Amino acid sequence: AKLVCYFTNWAQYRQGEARFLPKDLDPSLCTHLIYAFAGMTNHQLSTTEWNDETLYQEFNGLKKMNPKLKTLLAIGGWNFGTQKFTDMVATANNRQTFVNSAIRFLRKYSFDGLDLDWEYPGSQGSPAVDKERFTTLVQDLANAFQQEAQTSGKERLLLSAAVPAGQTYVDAGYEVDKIAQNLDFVNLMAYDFHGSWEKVTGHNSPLYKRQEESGAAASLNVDAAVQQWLQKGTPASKLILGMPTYGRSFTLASSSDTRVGAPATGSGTPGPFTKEGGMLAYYEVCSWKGATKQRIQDQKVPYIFRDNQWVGFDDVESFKTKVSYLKQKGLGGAMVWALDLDDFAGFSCNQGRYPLIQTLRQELSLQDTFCQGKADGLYPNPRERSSFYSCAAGRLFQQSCPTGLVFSNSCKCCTWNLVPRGSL
Repeated sequence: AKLVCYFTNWAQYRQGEARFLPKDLDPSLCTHLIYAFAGMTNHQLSTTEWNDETLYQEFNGLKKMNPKLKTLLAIGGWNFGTQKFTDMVATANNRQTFVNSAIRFLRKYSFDGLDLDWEYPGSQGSPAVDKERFTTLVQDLANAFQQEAQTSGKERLLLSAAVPAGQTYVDAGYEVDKIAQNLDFVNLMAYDFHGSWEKVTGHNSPLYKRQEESGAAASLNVDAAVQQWLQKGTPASKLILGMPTYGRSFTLASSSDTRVGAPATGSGTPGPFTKEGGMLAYYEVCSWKGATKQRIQDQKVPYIFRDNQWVGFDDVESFKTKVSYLKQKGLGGAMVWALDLDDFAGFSCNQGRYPLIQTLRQELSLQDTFCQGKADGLYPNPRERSSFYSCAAGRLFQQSCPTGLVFSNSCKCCTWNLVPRGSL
């Protein structure tokens, strides 16, 4: 299982106890750490913060304490917008300039791969052609990453992508089946489903639909987003379920109507640290005094309200529920946005350091010719213990075992690993 955690390079600017600094990084907490963000200049990869180069060394320096730990560098995000992606992907030459710069940059700074965070191909200013050109970008990077690994001798650079949960964005920019074959893993942004852009209270990251929802709204939830990415061609083993360590906040029309779906007049009051109306870090919500917390029964996530302020957020219970679901669906693990929004310093929630992300950590720990002319049956994955190959009429399929089970040829099944006999 993977635990993919995002680092943000502007969290160093928050005040007081919310300030996230190099010491706050825990190299043992996640399996993959991703640096948000890099930007782009003249179609080449570039820093976005005056001290990025210093931060890169601290960041990848984490691998000396944990050398299982892999690191990636993310490009794009909210602030980046789209136009630079659009200009880079348009011509095969511009794409080339980027891909080469990318490889140079990542080796130069000790990153193990690249995470694409374009928001989004085919949306906002991005033209319809950017959908297929994004496929081409992903292909090119996968190509050039593969050849660098032969030539250089070292391990191939990883390639991942952070992908939207909304069908409108997915349809407009993502050829799912294609890109999924090239991406090492797929970071599903299963949050921002509801927020203060809408006129009524809604949860940021609900697990299931509410009984009363219909139309498009019925798919604005984690389960529908997961099935969407599965049905459209993503292997479960590559689908990483994003979790948010922030909630989204509303100002209610009336303090007497606090239901999910209650009229809201706009964003909730900015948090003392994040200072962005409409959202709150977990550390800003977890210890609200004199508030009333409730759980949404159908959606398995909590909300909290106090006077005219209402916030939907994720807690320890909901992260556990989401990991159960995740494993029940055979997903490749969990992704989290973001490290600096969890109570990383244990100063607020009285739950220790990283209570949300630790919850994920704990709960996560509980060819094309090969199958011919084989008979129908199961075969092991020579490169992997918890995966296997099924042959069906000459055709190969790759499946994974349930979490905490291994493939044994003796039962042609996934089962328990062999038991020790009073060993060291």
